[PDB]
Amino acid sequence: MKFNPFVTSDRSKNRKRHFNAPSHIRRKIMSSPLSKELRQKYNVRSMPIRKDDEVQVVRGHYKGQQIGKVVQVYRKKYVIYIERVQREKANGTTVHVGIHPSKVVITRLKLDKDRKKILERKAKSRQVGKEKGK
Amino acid sequence: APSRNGMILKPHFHKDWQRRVATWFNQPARKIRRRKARQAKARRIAPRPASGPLRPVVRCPTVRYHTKVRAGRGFSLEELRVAGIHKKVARTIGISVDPRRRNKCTESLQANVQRLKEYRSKLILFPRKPSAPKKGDSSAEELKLATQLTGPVMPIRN
Amino acid sequence: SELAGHQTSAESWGTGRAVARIPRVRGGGTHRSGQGAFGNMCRGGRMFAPTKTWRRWHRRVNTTQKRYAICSALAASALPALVMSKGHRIEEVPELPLVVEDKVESYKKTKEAVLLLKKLKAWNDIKKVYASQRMRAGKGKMRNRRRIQRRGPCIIYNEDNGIIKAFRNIPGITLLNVSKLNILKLAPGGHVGRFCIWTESAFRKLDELYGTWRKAATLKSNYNLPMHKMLNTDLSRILKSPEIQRALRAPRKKIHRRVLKK
RNA sequence: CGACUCUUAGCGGUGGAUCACUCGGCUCGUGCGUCGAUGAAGAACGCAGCUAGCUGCGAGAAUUAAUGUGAAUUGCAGGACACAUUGAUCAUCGACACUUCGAACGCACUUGCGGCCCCGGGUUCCUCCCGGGGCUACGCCUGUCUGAGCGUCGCU
RNA sequence: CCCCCGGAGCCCCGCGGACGCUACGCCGCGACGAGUAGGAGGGCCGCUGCGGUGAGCCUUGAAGCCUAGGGCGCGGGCCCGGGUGGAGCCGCCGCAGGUGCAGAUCUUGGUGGUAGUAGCAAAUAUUCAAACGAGAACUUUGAAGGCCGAAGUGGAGAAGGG
RNA sequence: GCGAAAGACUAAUCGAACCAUCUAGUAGCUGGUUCCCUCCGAAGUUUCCCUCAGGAUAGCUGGCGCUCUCGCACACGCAGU
RNA sequence: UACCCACCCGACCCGUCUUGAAACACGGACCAAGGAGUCUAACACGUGCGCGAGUCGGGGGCUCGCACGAAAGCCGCCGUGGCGCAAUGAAGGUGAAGGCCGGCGCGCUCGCCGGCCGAGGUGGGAUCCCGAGGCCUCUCCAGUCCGCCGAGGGCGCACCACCGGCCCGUCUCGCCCGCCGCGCCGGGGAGGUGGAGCACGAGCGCACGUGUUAGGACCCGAAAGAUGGUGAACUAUGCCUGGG
RNA sequence: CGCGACCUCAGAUCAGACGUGGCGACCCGCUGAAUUUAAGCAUAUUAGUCAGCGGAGGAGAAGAAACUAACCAGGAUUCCCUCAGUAACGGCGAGUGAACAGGGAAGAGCCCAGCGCCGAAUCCCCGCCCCGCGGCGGGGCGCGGGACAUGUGGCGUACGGAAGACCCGCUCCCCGGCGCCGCUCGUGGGGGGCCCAAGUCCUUCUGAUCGAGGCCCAGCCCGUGGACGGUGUGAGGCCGGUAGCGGCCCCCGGCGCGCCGGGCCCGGGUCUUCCCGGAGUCGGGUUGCUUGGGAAUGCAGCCCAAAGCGGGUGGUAAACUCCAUCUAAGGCUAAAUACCGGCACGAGACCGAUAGUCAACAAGUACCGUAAGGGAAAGUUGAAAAGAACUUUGAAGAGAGAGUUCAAGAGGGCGUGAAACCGUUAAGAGGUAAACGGGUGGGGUCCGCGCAGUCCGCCCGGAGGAUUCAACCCGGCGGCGGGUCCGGCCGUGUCGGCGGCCCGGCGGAUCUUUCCCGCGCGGGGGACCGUCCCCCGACCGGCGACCGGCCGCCGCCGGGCGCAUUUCCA
Ligand SMILES: [Mg+2]
Ligand SMILES: [Mg+2]
Ligand SMILES: [Mg+2]
Ligand SMILES: [Mg+2]
Ligand SMILES: [Mg+2]
Ligand SMILES: [Mg+2]
Ligand SMILES: [Mg+2]
Ligand SMILES: [Mg+2]
Ligand SMILES: [Mg+2]
Ligand SMILES: [Mg+2]
Ligand SMILES: [Mg+2]
Ligand SMILES: [Mg+2]
Ligand SMILES: [Mg+2]
Ligand SMILES: [Mg+2]
Ligand SMILES: [Mg+2]
Ligand SMILES: [Mg+2]
Ligand SMILES: [Mg+2]
Ligand SMILES: [Mg+2]
Ligand SMILES: [Mg+2]
Ligand SMILES: [Mg+2]
Ligand SMILES: [Mg+2]
Ligand SMILES: [Mg+2]
Ligand SMILES: [Mg+2]
Ligand SMILES: [Mg+2]
Ligand SMILES: [Mg+2]
Ligand SMILES: [Mg+2]
Ligand SMILES: [Mg+2]
Ligand SMILES: [Mg+2]
Ligand SMILES: [Mg+2]
Ligand SMILES: [Mg+2]
Ligand SMILES: [Mg+2]
Ligand SMILES: [Mg+2]
Ligand SMILES: [Mg+2]
Ligand SMILES: [Mg+2]
Ligand SMILES: [Mg+2]
Ligand SMILES: [Mg+2]
Ligand SMILES: [Mg+2]
Ligand SMILES: [Mg+2]
Ligand SMILES: [Mg+2]
Ligand SMILES: [Mg+2]
Ligand SMILES: [Mg+2]
Ligand SMILES: [Mg+2]
Ligand SMILES: [Mg+2]
Ligand SMILES: [Mg+2]
Repeated sequence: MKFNPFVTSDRSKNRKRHFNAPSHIRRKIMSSPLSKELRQKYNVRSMPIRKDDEVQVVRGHYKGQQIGKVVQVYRKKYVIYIERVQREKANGTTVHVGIHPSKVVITRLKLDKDRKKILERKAKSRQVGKEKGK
Repeated sequence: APSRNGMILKPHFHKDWQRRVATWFNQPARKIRRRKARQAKARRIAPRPASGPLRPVVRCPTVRYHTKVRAGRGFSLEELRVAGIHKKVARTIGISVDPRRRNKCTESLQANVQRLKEYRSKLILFPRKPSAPKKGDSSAEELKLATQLTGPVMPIRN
Repeated sequence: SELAGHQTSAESWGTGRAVARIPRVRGGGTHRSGQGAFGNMCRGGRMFAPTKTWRRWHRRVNTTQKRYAICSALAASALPALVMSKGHRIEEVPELPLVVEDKVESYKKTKEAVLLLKKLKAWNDIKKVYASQRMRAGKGKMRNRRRIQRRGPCIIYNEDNGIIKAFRNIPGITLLNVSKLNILKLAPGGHVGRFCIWTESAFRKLDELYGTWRKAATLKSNYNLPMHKMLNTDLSRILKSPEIQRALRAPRKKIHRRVLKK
């Protein structure tokens, strides 16, 4: 159960706080898990997806083991746009198809100044909770 | 149009009850709004009788009611010069001063004086400063208590 | 709302105009102009007797009524007949007024709790709850009341010393203090007899809570258990005592198909 | 079997019920209790690369600086940038800004008329004239200056 | 003697009891059952909401919908046969309703018959040829016949219109 | 208000406008009033009414009941007789 | 059983107001959807449950960020009060108790003093108890057990009818008084009558049905009335300024 | 024929302030109906309500008695319960219709004027410095202004106060800074940011799963987290989240020590001297509204208009007369208390797009009226536009193929897709309009079958064929029933223990202050009765409350029994 009044739990109110959330927040929402290799290496469960991050489809029509790189992110349609993830239209003009973060797994994070410090700070929070539970 | 045995009934709904109806779905949230005052006030005035100041034994008025007794408003004035308490001091010492009571009898005077005499004796005057002089009750009679009196100070039972 | 369909300014052009004598909306080059307003019968408009706020929503019971409602719920929390007959999956349970050590008030982790509910063979009620999880039939779905499930065993404890934390995530379990029992939760649906788990600490406190019988409650002001209307509740024993059987006219059970007249 | 018609059925529409959803209501609670001549509430007009509407904003006009945030933004373009960078975007907002009416304030509401101060050009105060900035609405309080009175006196 | 039913062998059986005994179940008798208004009772008659409960049902297809698909109740309705539909649904025990339509020149939206019906009648007026065009009585150009007929169907303005 | 005067006209409105609210105005008066089955089952009669289109009370009806009898070889009562 | 068709008999179109409707009365083209006895307060009776000369409920308190919670639990609260536990009188106020016995006062159907019993009786009164007598039982008698029948007799609730009684009001009448005090003081009798009275209790709380009102009030359904505002763009007048 | 004070009064675009509109639920003044009700009706009521109007704030008003009372008295306001739907009012009728006491929420008290005391002890505005400056303030210094003697400061205000005499005891608050130390309840104050478990494991459905079995305890993991939403179907585990004195970083809040600058000689108790109340006010007469106030409750206009052991009040006029109780004419104030407007949230037995607000969307929008004002309709493709490329017919609208799609019988007003209604295909009918009731008959579409429906079930006899038994004992296990209540444990009624009684409590206005503690009372202890526990002994219901042995019977398992038995099959 939730408890804290000063949080919602309302079929509608957080259905709403979806396709009205600003791009600020949608980052956090549009997060996908990391593959076991990284999840081991780094002590972080899931990350916000980013433009040039390498990704494996896990669910969907065209699930597979092919590591495609992300191309862009509709944070508006609120859905990502990957590499050989694509379909041929009537004219031959290939169009990519939408997939969530949530239905995808990160196989190689594209690292940075700003993204490293998150990976540190998430892994530091994880271990602080386990050291606090200890 | 009445039919065969009832009362008359002058129910008074010819005006406009409808507009000015108060329903009470505050009642329980109010209960709690209140709780938090009782609560907060006590934690704020930490060592001090939570209920409020000391208040006098007093007789109910009209003829039926005679035999009862109450917490009155405040102890009289005549009452204090007798107990040896200055009226403006009393107000700081958690002693409730009405200054508006005609004291008519020695019975209910001394009865009510004994409450002050009683109060003095079981009162720990917590001293102005920590390094303070006279009349404040000693660091033993000081350590022993942090005790708020829950419920009405020296409750008046008939 | 008090204003429901009642914000219109419609006169009613009554009689001489065919129409219908409703109050019909004024002027306009809209469509909503000569429609009808303030009829229960009409669009916009409003209902019978606007559901008002000062309906007597809540209700009332005598203390005594609702103390010996708890009695009757508790008394039938024994008697495996009634408890089972709520689908309370008590078959491998050792005994029915199921008392447990007072170590239990002090578990602080759901894994401990769960290991208790195995070792008292009481999974299979929670198990059962745990299968009965579905989407509610109706319109409640789109109102914060989508899922539903069974009730699981009630668990009772004189003092939260960490316990209520432990038995929380486990679906179906409700905790109740002994000092603060509740008829809604012991006897859900107004049916009798839920599976309960007294912890010794609590189980002692039941007679002191609300009485033995030739002794006061000594925790409620004045309260003693209800007397029975009759003691020997089984009558089948009664009906074949020799006292009774001796003093009875002999039967009449030829039966007696009616006679066709010739 | 001729055509029409009726009934029923087999299918085609028309209509938009029913059902199923639901970023909206409604009701009930809790917290706080938010205006203005430094110029409100209210209106007008304008503002996007492609924009009519809603919405957001105000000639710094689909915002301003800053701090988090931290890579998008996107209907299509176009872009900087160096994504080792206040560094895209969003939220916050605290830094600066506030077209025209309006209690609307120079006087009126035509959108015209002025007055009085300054600074450009003109002049070289020569006055306009052309340019620029500040004032100028009513009431009333404390104070100041200038007064009036065969009011009450004083000294002449 | 005149003996034991764990055995008389049983139409009587009292030693233990239906299949039948939802103890508001079932069974036999008799008797009786015109109805407006109204009452009353009975409704595993019907709608929507919740507490219980049904190891209910459900992407192996729900609600609705559709059915000259088998049935059941006296009947409210109910149950079964198929197709389509595409997401949720029901049974019992309770509780809760804004609760069941043929009517109110009832409300809203839609649709017929009428009906391919009334009708496209005020100012005498058109015709030819060519162009353009997929397509021309209806546009345009030419030619011809006509009208308004300077108190105009002529040429300019106001208010209004924008 | 306005009327050489006709109750003329006051923006399709005049024996006196239109707009919103009081506003669910009131109505002894029109109309309607939504699922089955079972049982019993009227009155249009009485007196008072500012009563005659309505009420008041008399009736008749249902429901709810109760006190008993005894059809359990072993009844008193009642009655459009 | 349903669809079409066929036949034979039957047969007026519903709703409604209505002494009487197929009406040469009114509503009603057809279909979908919406649609009219609701809530609250107050009574009243009926019923369900708790407790019972009590019983409650709030409003308050004590125990929550509620997830469930705006719940549940608990409180010399618990009774500060309502309702009931007693009425009657306009009001001052009075207030439900009688029987019997003995004794004393002349028992004067008047006054007082000691004891006994305590809600008086009659008739009906479900009815519980007693029961004379049957009525068997393989024989004659004897006899305990066991039931059935049972004339006749006793207690008799509830209720009904009656007769008695006591409180208050009022009347009548008539007696004796106590005496912190004086009787325009207080007090005591008898008979009658008025009382929504007592005469060994039934309420309280909470359900639900019905009903009756107050409530918009079953829905729909006026001509009006009031309060505030907008209009001379039409027309009526006046005026100002233009044109024919 | 001047100059000068003051008083009154002007003018200043003077120096500095400020007022005005809106919002308007709640809040305060006033004003103010009529529908309506009374079966009419005007009295009454609606109802001091709506409109009108005026006015405020985070709440508003009121408030420290000219009160209550009749007690053995209480003691500002407001609020809730209660009084109590009561006292009374009324063509005493419809209606109306309060209060006093008690309980409870909260609860705080105070200030003026005058009498006087005190070199105006005061106040305002300038100039120079010292600190302070995103609510303009302290500190100092200035013959820099000015009000104020028609009166500014302190004490003081009625509950007494002043002033004196001697009775007693003894000295810390305030404010401007300027630092610093303890982040100071949801369970680290407010706000923001940032952060913290566990499967996309097997297999299998499916277009896609989030579904179904399984997976080291309902499977694996997590579970202070299994709310919810997202995620091409129902997902604790994928993701956001959730839980969780979980973490960290800013900011903001508030409170604690130091330093400093300033301010302040502020007590307590006794005996005397005197000193006191707010005028065109109270009151009365009158009229007008109001309530319930009355032979006057409230408020008004006018008229008359006071006193000082007075005045008001002490609720049917009045005189006399006795008693109580306040003290007006000046003023402030938290708290509970109210909140259909605002911001910000949380929820629901709610409605679910002709409902729900007019408004799920370009909603107060389109449109109408000159204007006040009036004021709508309208949600849904799919999961993804993957939204028909291309050939072809067609001037073009439209088609046919094709293509996409799980599905286009989801095609841009697209989920579903009813009826009226209309579209055509098939069957059958058809002069008394159709339509209906009863009864059959023919035909169809379908539905049961039968390529015999001979329906099954016992038992038995016969003939074939096949396993191990049944009957019996013996070993074991498990029931059942019986009793000896045998032995023990259990509880009902009785008796005994007076044994718990103080090692058994709680109730009782029972009793003792012979007791103890604290101030006759309160608390505590000690005696008493009613209640509830131990010991053991006796009787009895010996009770579903067992548990042990003995028994009797049954069942299962394992042994024995090989076949005239006991099964299976045809
Ligand atoms: Mg208090
Ligand atoms: Mg509506
Ligand atoms: Mg449904
Ligand atoms: Mg529609
Ligand atoms: Mg619809
Ligand atoms: Mg002069
Ligand atoms: Mg019948
Ligand atoms: Mg409803
Ligand atoms: Mg309907
Ligand atoms: Mg002509
Ligand atoms: Mg022209
Ligand atoms: Mg005429
Ligand atoms: Mg009629
Ligand atoms: Mg006729
Ligand atoms: Mg008619
Ligand atoms: Mg009462
Ligand atoms: Mg009138
Ligand atoms: Mg204002
Ligand atoms: Mg009438
Ligand atoms: Mg009337
Ligand atoms: Mg009238
Ligand atoms: Mg009147
Ligand atoms: Mg009035
Ligand atoms: Mg009134
Ligand atoms: Mg108003
Ligand atoms: Mg008071
Ligand atoms: Mg989930
Ligand atoms: Mg989901
Ligand atoms: Mg997670
Ligand atoms: Mg006065
Ligand atoms: Mg009045
Ligand atoms: Mg005052
Ligand atoms: Mg004030
Ligand atoms: Mg105030
Ligand atoms: Mg719609
Ligand atoms: Mg709508
Ligand atoms: Mg649709
Ligand atoms: Mg639809
Ligand atoms: Mg489909
Ligand atoms: Mg579809
Ligand atoms: Mg869908
Ligand atoms: Mg469709
Ligand atoms: Mg057809
Ligand atoms: Mg044909």
